[PDB]
Amino acid sequence: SNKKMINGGTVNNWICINFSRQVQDNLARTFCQELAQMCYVSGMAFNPEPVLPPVSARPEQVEKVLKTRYHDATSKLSQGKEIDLLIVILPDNNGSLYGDLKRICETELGIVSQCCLTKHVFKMSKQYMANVALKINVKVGGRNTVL
Ligand SMILES: Nc1ncnc2c1ncn2[C@@H]1O[C@H](COP(=O)(O)O)[C@@H](O)[C@H]1O
Repeated sequence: SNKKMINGGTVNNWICINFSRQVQDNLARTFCQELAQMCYVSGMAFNPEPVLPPVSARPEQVEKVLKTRYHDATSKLSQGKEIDLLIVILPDNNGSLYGDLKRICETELGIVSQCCLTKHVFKMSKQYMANVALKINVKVGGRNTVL
């Protein structure tokens, strides 16, 4: 048996930020749509549409992009509702970007984040998507089986 979801969590509001210059807006959109679909059919409640469309940014502006997009997306929500997930597309080799991203999301924004490498965005295999869905589920409070 492969791992599966026991309890699916809920992602009603999410956004995507892209840091890869190899990824156009539409590919970020398509990738997120496939991931959202996998999360759903695996047992999550998962909004097929993001709060805002994907934005592309330079790694050098990680702090400003995250804080700005967080603000803009949150302000679009019904009062008191919050962003459940940030999906980040990252270059395969990204140096300090991953750690900067995680520090900002964990300790300043308080937002769950899921990083996805460019190599997987181009491939977009079902097995990858299923694995990432499992990771997202745990992060938002769901529960998965053990092997
Ligand atoms: N510096 C890094 N440390 C760990 N994982 C990384 C790093 N840069 C990119 N990744 C990718 O981050 C993915 C998981 O992201 P996340 O669950 O949000 O921690 C893995 O598939 C890694 O290949």
